[PDB]
Amino acid sequence: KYGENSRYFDLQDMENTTGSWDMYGVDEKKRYPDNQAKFFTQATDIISRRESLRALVALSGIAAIVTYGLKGAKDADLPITKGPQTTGENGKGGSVRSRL
Amino acid sequence: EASNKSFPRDWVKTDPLVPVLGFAGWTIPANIGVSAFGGQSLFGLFTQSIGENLAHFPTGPALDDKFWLYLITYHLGLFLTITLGQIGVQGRKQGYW
Amino acid sequence: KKVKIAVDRNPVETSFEKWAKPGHFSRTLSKGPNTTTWIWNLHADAHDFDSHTSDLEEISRKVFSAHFGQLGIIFIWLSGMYFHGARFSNYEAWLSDPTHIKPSAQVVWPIVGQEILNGDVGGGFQGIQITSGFFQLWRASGITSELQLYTTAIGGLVMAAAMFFAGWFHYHKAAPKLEWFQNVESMLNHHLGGLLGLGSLAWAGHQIHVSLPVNKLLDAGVDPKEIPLPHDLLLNRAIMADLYPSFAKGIAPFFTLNWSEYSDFLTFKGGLNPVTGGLWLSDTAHHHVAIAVLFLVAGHMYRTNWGIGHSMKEILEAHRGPFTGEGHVGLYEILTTSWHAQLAINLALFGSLSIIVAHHMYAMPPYPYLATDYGTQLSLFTHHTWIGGFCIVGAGAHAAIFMVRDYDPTNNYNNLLDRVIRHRDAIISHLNWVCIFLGFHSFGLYIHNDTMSALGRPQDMFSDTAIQLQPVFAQWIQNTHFLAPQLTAPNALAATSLTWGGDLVAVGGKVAMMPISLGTSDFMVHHIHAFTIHVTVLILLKGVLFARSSRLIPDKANLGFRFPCDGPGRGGTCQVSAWDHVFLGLFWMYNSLSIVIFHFSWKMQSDVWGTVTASGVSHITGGNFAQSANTINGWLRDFLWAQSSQVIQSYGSALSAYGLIFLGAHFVWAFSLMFLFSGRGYWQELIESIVWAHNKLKVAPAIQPRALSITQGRAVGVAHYLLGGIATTWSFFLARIISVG
Amino acid sequence: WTVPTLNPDTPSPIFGGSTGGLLRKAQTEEFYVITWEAKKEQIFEMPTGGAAIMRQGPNLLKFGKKEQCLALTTQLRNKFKLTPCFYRVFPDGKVQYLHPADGVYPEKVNAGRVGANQNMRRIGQNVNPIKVKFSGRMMSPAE
Amino acid sequence: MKDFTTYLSTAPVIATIWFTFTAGLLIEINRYFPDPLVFSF
Amino acid sequence: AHIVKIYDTCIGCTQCVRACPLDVLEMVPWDGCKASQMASAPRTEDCVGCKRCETACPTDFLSVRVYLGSESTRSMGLSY
Amino acid sequence: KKAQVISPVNGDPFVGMLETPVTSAPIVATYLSNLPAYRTGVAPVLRGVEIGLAHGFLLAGPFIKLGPLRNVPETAEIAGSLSAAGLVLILALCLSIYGSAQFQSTPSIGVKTLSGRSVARDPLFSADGWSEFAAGFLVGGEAGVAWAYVCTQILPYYS
Ligand code: CLA
Ligand code: CLA
Ligand code: CLA
Ligand code: CLA
Ligand code: CLA
Ligand code: CLA
Ligand SMILES: CC1=C(C/C=C(\C)CCC[C@H](C)CCC[C@H](C)CCCC(C)C)C(=O)c2ccccc2C1=O
Ligand code: SF4
Ligand code: SF4
Repeated sequence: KYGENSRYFDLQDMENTTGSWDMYGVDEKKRYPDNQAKFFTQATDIISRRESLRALVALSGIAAIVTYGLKGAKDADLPITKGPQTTGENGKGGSVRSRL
Repeated sequence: EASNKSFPRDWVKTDPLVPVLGFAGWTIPANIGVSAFGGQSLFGLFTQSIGENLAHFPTGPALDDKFWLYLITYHLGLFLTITLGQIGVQGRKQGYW
Repeated sequence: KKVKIAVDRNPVETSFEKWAKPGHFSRTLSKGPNTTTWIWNLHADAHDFDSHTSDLEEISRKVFSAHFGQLGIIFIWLSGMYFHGARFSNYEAWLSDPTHIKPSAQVVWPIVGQEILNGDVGGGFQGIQITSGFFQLWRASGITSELQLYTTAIGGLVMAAAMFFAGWFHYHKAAPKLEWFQNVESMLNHHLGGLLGLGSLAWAGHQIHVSLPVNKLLDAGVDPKEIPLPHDLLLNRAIMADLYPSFAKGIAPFFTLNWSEYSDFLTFKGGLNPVTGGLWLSDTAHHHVAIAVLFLVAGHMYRTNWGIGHSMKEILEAHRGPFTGEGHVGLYEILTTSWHAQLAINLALFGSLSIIVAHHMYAMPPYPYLATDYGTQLSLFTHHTWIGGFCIVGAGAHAAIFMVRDYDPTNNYNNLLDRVIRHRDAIISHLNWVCIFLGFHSFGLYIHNDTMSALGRPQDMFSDTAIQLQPVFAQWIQNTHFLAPQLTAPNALAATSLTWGGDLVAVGGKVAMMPISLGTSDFMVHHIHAFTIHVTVLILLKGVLFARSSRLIPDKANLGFRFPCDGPGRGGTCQVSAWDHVFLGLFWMYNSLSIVIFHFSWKMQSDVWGTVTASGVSHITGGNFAQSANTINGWLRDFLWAQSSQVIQSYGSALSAYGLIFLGAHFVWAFSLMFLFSGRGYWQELIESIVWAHNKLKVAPAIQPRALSITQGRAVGVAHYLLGGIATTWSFFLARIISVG
Repeated sequence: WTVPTLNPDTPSPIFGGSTGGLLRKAQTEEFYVITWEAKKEQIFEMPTGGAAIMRQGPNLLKFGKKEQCLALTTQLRNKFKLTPCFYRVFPDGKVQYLHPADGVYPEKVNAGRVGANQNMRRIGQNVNPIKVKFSGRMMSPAE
Repeated sequence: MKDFTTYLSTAPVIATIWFTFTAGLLIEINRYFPDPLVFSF
Repeated sequence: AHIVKIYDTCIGCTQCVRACPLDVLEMVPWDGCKASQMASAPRTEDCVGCKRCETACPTDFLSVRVYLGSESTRSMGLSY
Repeated sequence: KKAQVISPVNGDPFVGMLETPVTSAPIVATYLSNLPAYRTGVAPVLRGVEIGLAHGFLLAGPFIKLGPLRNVPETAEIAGSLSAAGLVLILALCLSIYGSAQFQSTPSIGVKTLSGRSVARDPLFSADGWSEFAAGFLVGGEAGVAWAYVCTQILPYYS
């Protein structure tokens, strides 16, 4: 067969030959509480598809970034929202010619 | 390697005498008074450093504490003793000489 | 008996017959040239002795005599430096005033206006201010006269002629057999007892009898003309017993083991001499006595002809683990069979040693008035750092050459080398990941600081003020070595260096050495150092482990060590060879050590070097390294643009040649890019369109003009790149530090 | 001569394990198997890395690339003077014989193998690329 | 010494000799006629 | 797959086949330029494009000619 | 000189993984097998929820203690939690497009488990399985970021 006498190639066992192994994967079904599994299977039902999750991402992200520009960058008190709060570098156009 | 077809689970040959004897062979000699310590010992000063640093428990030791020196030397010798003890035990048990 | 002299009488006849026939050493080039590539191959294969023949005996003889020639050349160079310090120097003037007079030992002839290079160095002299530190070395030897330099030069020329006679002898007249070279036990026993043990013992004797009294009197203000000559300190014991009363006891305290009586000239002072700014010569004398004893007992370790001792084969063969298979078996055969395996290890450790030297010569300046010659100190760090990096790259090279040529898989079955080649993918993958991790977390820190300070957010930088990454481990080690004489080295009067902390030693107003603080900038640059080192290691080690085979090319060993590519196939296989990995490791060695020496220069000019005139240490750049070197714009502005003011304004002054070699080095570096960016096939067609014009005018040569090889193009490019970059840095460094330091 | 069937009962050389072996290409696309009958136990050089000990008699060895198999083929043919023959194995179990596709090695004639991809003109008698323009795909004048 | 003089006839030795001679000639010209910018004499 | 074409200047020296690391080329008898052998490229699906073959061809320029074409796993030397 | 530790993977010296203590020590293999990534029998949505909770709770810390608003007292945790929410959303989009890209071929080769018993293929490595895995990842990541904010709000020794 495969595992004995150093016969490392068998046509009837191509998984052991090629190396298609699960080094750490176990197939046990008893992990999570069924109340918790029900909760988190139901909480993801509306997004368990590709296009629907991409729709949620698009909606939530467009909304988050738009409201970031509208209120969030102000609530974060970003300097770009406050403005210069001074005259600025207006009159110092150059060391020689102090342009506006 | 015609042998070793399963990666044995006892890859380290554990004899519980080894850690005990390494702790004993390093720490008991680590409690011998030398005049460089002022009549005290490395391990005694180490336990004293841990006692002083346990007083202000949340904050950690300083940089000029002299606790780190004792810790690092004690653990250097300790890890070397335990390592060589495991090596010697599994060299006497196995071949290698 | 086993270990003995074994030579052949008159193996090779001494004649110029093979001088008239170039390419004689190979079977391919001895037929003569037809293309110009022959002219390059004649030089590339000149010292490739292991391809001229297969027998290790003839290769070994060639190597031995070649080493003799290198030694003779080194002796010529040493004698030349001593001679230039004897005839063309201000040494006797510098000894009287070493804090004011600039060390110079190269006079320029006044031919085309280069008499401007004969600068006003001091002592009524006009020449080029040297930075090799020979004056400090000679003062530390106790020279005090140009005649002694003259006779040392003549002795060096005698010894050079002796070395060349020795090479001729040991090749042509009496050349040793292979079983003589293969006595590595004897070679190590002798190179440890007699070469490094007896050499250090003899140098200790000189340091006891010549350097210590002469320098003790030099430090006591005595004029070098009225100091007793060394032979007078040998014969007249009264002078020495006046200087050190333990010389009144003779050599009895040694044979009675009352060694503490010798505590006048064998000390453990530590720190620096306050009057010279260098290490105590009594400390160095005791040092060399000690390591001489140590090496002389280390040279009695291996077994040669009397059963006592060790067999290196037995140490190696009995060192094996459960993780490592058979262990070091077959390595004795590897290293007693391959010259390249030896050369790899030797170059690696020799270059790491040269960098050890660079780091240990500035923190512990061994020579009087070395630390206060900031040019000599900077040059001596930079030079040995560069030599070390080059040697390390060559170590990777010759490891690869071993793996290609001298590797035999029959000798190496499940030994350590086989087990490395078997999991080279793990090795190189983890090395790649750490190189990426370090590149990010070491350079993106600099980019983060650039972005923050450019955006006007200095509170978000990685600095000693905003987000501190303090190097707490190195700081703890500094404090552990500063407090060492109090607890962990009670017989030391001071620490080894003042860089650990404490008081500064300032000599002549200039700071010889002072504590070195480390902060966030030092953290970042040290991690940059480790990053670049790890990438160079990645390249060279990947060239070593994949020198025989890879998942791309499984037959790379048959292709060779030095080949350009297998083809454009497999998507493209250029620079798959183990030679091209060295070619790239050269670039990364340059990139690493440029930053190393930049870190050195800036840290020294900002936080160590300076003057104390009033109450206060005024450094050269004012300590900007702490706050300015968080950014790449910092190294631009305050190092590469600020410290370039001395090299680009050097025109019309004594340092103008430094500016010239600045510009010319910028030329050569960029010229390298003609060879690195391009490829042979363009130049061959350009060359043949030129050969058409030569044929038309009947001036086409018989030796057909070819473009350089691909490998040769890469070699020329890396050579010009390294030369130009290193010489640009050399000019910049020296022009800066001769002026401001 | 007839096409040999791959024997899976053939043992493998004594190898202690490497990291240069098979990847997911073996499980997904293809891999290769080289066989040879040895007269003795000789430590040869694996193209993946490291040295293995061939067994006295028949050997068998897996590789993820045909170039690996032919590298070992030339190594066993030139340094050991053997006559190996390798295949191409697909993950579904299909075996395809590859190297001595007619029985004899390709540098030797076999008196009956057909000449393929032979242009019966000189290399300078190829047409200009303007004549093979707009032939569908981008096509060399050698066609 | 026919072979020795053949060696001195090689390309690099002849180039060294010839360029040493040329450079020395130009150097001695520039010593005895310092700073020759134009053809005035 | 790359395109390997072999022209009638082949003198049949077998060097292109001995150099080929992928067993793409073979020597066919007399059904080519002349008698006394000839080369051929029947297994170009395995050609990577290394041009060892035309590196070893001794004729004027190269009787064997590799024209780099579309790439694949077999034509990119991938073990993955 | 016996008792060699390093072995080839599953005894096969030609596959190239070299079973090693870091790879296949009992405790290490036990820990890696117990991770929700390698629970090939449980639904991928729940393993995604668990993985996402972990990753959304850990990656709030950096944005909190090192973000641009790290120094304003109360705005820091809010800002870092919103940043971690955005990053979790980005990662969920990444997972969705990865499920679109990868799972189209259904490779026919089987899977064993280093002991011979031919286990089934993980339903996670299917288009629907990865869709529900990314759904669980989004839900669990946003919940974990929210709870990281909560733990900054309620934990006693939160400095
Ligand atoms: C390619 C551009 C270029 C040009 C046009 C020049 C031109 C000149 N340079 Mg500049 N120079 C250049 C590049 C150039 N240089 C470079 C790249 C460098 C850096 C290395 C320099 C560095 C440099 C310096 C440092 C100096 C010059 C000098 C000179 C002058 C030399 C005049 C001389 O030697 O009289 C020679 C006059 C002759 C008549 C000799 C002609 C040659 C032969 C011998 C004539 C044949 C006669 C006879 C038949 C021979 C007998 C045969 C024999 C075998 C017996 C001249 C203005 C010098 C100067 O003062 O400049 C103003 C000077 O000091 N140059
Ligand atoms: C004058 C005396 C003499 C003579 C006639 C010979 C004759 C011979 N030797 Mg021997 N040899 C001699 C001295 C001599 N040797 C010495 C002193 C050494 C010790 C270094 C050797 C070491 C030696 C070895 C190891 C080998 C020979 C070989 C040979 C043969 C050819 C060498 C050749 O091609 O020379 C022409 C070569 C040169 C002129 C090169 C000289 C290189 C010198 C030493 C260093 C110069 C470096 C220079 C400073 C760099 C400047 C850089 C520049 C850019 C400015 C021939 C039988 C070879 C042999 O037998 O192979 C069959 C061989 O392998 N010789
Ligand atoms: C006490 C004995 C002794 C000493 C001092 C040395 C010293 C040396 N050996 Mg070693 N060697 C020895 C024993 C010794 N060897 C034995 C027993 C063997 C046989 C196994 C070898 C085999 C050996 C090889 C194979 C090679 C050396 C090399 C070297 C030189 C390395 C260059 C260096 O470090 O620069 C330091 C330079 C000096 C200290 C300069 C002074 C050199 C003095 C004059 C010679 C040393 C004494 C000499 C060995 C005894 C013979 C004297 C002579 C008059 C007969 C160095 C001079 C290498 C070398 O450079 O080749 C030339 C080299 O390739 N040796
Ligand atoms: C290799 C290292 C070295 C050397 C060469 C010397 C050499 C010397 N030391 Mg120093 N010394 C050294 C290391 C060295 N020392 C170290 C490391 C220490 C620290 C422990 C000292 C500490 C020290 C002290 C404290 C003193 C010396 C003294 C001396 C001198 C007396 C030698 C003596 O009595 O020994 C005896 C040696 C011999 C008997 C050997 C003599 C061999 C002769 C030359 C044989 C040759 C004859 C020949 C075969 C035939 C003749 C040829 C021809 C005329 C026909 C001598 C100059 C003393 C001195 O004079 O102070 C200045 C002294 O007081 N030394
Ligand atoms: C102890 C030191 C040492 C020794 C003995 C050797 C010995 C050898 N090396 Mg190794 N090597 C070393 C250090 C050393 N190397 C270092 C430091 C590096 C990194 C640069 C390398 C990198 C290296 C590579 C990459 C290769 C070798 C090769 C070789 C072999 C032939 C070298 C040859 O023929 O060149 C003859 C000499 C030359 C061609 C001259 C080189 C010209 C230099 C670059 C000019 C620039 C130098 C100059 C100082 C700058 C000023 C220029 C000025 C003139 C204008 C030989 C066994 C080759 C080999 O074995 O492959 C088969 C090979 O491919 N070496
Ligand atoms: C400035 C020029 C430059 C740069 C940036 C790099 C960068 C790199 N080289 Mg290359 N290299 C260069 C010049 C350069 N090289 C030259 C001139 C040579 C000589 C031939 C080489 C030769 C060479 C070799 C031989 C090797 C490398 C390797 C590496 C990598 C190691 C560092 C790393 O991964 O850190 C992480 C990346 C960086 C530090 C690059 C800067 C990125 C910063 C941090 C910002 C990131 C931006 C961020 C993602 C935002 C994106 C914005 C969005 C709009 C896209 C990296 C990709 C090694 C490698 O690939 O193995 C690890 C390797 O083996 N290089
Ligand atoms: C410029 C260049 C060339 C062309 C360089 C030519 C071929 C040679 C350069 C000069 C040679 C050395 C001629 C110099 C003169 C001769 C030494 C003969 C002396 C004659 C008198 C000048 C004394 C390449 O062949 C090449 C190949 C691969 C990668 C990059 C490049 C590349 O960048
Ligand atoms: S390119 Fe390489 S693989 Fe293709 S036919 Fe030519 S030699 Fe063979
Ligand atoms: S190498 Fe060239 S000439 Fe020789 S057989 Fe091949 S194609 Fe023909």
